[PDB]
Amino acid sequence: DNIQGITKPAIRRLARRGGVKRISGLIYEEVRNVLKTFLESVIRDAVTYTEHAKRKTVTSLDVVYALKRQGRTL
Amino acid sequence: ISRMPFARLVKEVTDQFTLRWQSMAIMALQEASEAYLVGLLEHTNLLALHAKRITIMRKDMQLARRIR
Amino acid sequence: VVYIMSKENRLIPKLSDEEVMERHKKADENMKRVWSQIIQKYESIDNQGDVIDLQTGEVI
Repeated sequence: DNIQGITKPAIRRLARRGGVKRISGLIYEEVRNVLKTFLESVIRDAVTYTEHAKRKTVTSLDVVYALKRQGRTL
Repeated sequence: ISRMPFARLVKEVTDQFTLRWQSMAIMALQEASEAYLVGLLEHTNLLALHAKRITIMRKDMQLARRIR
Repeated sequence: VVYIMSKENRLIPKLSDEEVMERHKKADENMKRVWSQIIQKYESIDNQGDVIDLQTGEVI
């Protein structure tokens, strides 16, 4: 819903694992924003791969091929 | 990250491009989403550090973003 | 290894422009390594349906 893929406590866990000690509260929305952007990009690639194969279920190999693409730019 | 809201998001996002998801497929996405985010948070943290802050701001994240 | 006060009065390491950049670089080497590890885990035939003969070590 309004939680947009990741809870506030989970965002804080991710930041701590990133070495962060304090965040402005605006970081929550920004992290949710980034998450959505990243998934749209990755999922668009995974989806076309699934459909080009003529399947109805997205496989871990669909996601993997999609990740290799993201991996080479990033 | 918790599995259930992530999954709900994966589905909202797959829907704007139209499908079912294999469970390892969601897990791999989640593991990858987490690495990506943590990596961005490290860069954001370094920009704050260079500005002599330990508090990360929207502007820091926005810059680490623009350096795609 | 020197430390100074942040704008919020907490102690932070005083890094040169270059050391800061080297930290960004290490962040990146690191996230590259993690990413390829994620790819290798899910890509492996061993967690696609797999059976292995222990005599040969080869996938059956």
